[PDB]
Amino acid sequence: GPPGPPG
Amino acid sequence: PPGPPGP
Amino acid sequence: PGPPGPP
Amino acid sequence: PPGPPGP
Amino acid sequence: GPPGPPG
Amino acid sequence: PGPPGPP
Repeated sequence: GPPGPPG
Repeated sequence: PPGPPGP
Repeated sequence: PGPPGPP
Repeated sequence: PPGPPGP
Repeated sequence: GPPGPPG
Repeated sequence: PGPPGPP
């Protein structure tokens, strides 16, 4: 899947 | 699925 | 799953 | 998430 | 995530 | 988490 959101 | 939030 | 997001 | 407040 | 606020 | 803010 795509990268996760910024922290 | 999308990856997890960053740190 | 995708990779973690950025900091 | 955003980082913590500075010192 | 982005930097935190000034202290 | 992001890094700490500045002093």
